[PDB]
Amino acid sequence: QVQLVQSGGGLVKPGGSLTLSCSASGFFFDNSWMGWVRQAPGKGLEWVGRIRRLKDGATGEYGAAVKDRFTISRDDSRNMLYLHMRTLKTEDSGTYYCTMDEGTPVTRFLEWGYFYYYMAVWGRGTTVIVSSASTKGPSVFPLAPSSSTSTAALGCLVKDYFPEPVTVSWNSGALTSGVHTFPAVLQSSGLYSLSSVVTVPSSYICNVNHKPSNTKVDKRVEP
Amino acid sequence: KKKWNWFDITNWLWYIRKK
Amino acid sequence: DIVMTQSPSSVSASVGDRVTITCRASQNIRDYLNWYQHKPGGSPRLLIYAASTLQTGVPSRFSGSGSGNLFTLTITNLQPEDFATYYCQENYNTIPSLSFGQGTKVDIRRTVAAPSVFIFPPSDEQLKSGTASVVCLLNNFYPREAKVQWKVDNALQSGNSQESVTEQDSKDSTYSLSSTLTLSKADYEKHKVYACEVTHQGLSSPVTKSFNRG
Repeated sequence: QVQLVQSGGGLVKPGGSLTLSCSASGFFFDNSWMGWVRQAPGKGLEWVGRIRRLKDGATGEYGAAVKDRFTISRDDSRNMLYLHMRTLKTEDSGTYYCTMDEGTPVTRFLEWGYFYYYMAVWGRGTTVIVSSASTKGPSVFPLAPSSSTSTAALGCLVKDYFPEPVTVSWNSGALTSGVHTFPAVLQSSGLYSLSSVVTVPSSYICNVNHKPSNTKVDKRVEP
Repeated sequence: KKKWNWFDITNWLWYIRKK
Repeated sequence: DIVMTQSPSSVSASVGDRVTITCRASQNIRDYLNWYQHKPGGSPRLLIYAASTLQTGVPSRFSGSGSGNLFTLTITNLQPEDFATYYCQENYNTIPSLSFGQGTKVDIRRTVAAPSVFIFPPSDEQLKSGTASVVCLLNNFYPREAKVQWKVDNALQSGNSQESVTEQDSKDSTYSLSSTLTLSKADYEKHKVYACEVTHQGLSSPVTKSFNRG
């Protein structure tokens, strides 16, 4: 079957440049139109652009939000698809998918020359975050139990870290029943923050791991 | 080496229709 | 050039039900419409093109209909693997826009469950850092609609909190929500009572949880 592996992306400050790559195998890459689609955090899909075959001129067409800033290119000899991103802005952050596109000719005579067009095969996606923030490990604060009772609830506040992700376990993975680790939120400071809570009977250590800064913190939550 | 796909059809139908 | 508006933005269903998603185009686009499926942490998947032509490998449960400016995706006999987000996409313009609809999320339906509410004062460790964060936890509720309001000495807070919600629980299908009020240490030490007020359909009346600083 068709296989698409993506690479590139990562962290870049606004105004910087970045190149995404997509290597294809399992189909006739040279005979395919390809493209890119992105999704910002908390938003829906947005088409970025497409590129035709080399015999079609290798013409790149782009969505309005990225036109004159992004360019697509292809290397048929290596089955590589590229997305060149320059003058990046914060609103360009998100997950970028490379797509193998396909068309179907319209047969109604009045529309001969037109085609249905769709993204037939999607890559796994590559993350792009446009931010000025530097690597920073998270501050881990306890959410102590208190008359947080019903069954009591405790947790830990993992605050002010960049970039994502953060991993959180309780009692070195022993405690998993009743655990809720919330998705991270981007604070107005440009740093991320999340909480991890757990409900336990009234009658405790959270293990925070932030690989980007290689930070390991173990916090006892004492009422 | 020769490449045929949907776009070759549509350009063929376009060429016919417009000429 | 073309705006696609999907409705509803969210819908709850049980296995075996018929769910219908509507897509409206800002102009007549004939049958140049695609439908996609997207699961969290997954890659989007093509279901339908040309408004009603099923992609190879797609179960016949999915069917697309409509033309002009009004389109529908119907899922008959909903299955567990069909809980996901769905997007329509126009492919009408010769100069492509390929606009997506905003998406429709299909959730699991279950009985109403009122939240259990908890509040956590700032830790002494954090206060020494010059900042204070108050956390209000809404645990294991359904449906997702809920209102959380913060009051500091009865003064309603506006624009200084952030909410985060989990995905529907795999075991009980509930949601959990955290609201984090962030204030300077000075503002925190200047006031006394901190309260979060929770309104939810499973609550006969709004619930208030609060603590006195110290």
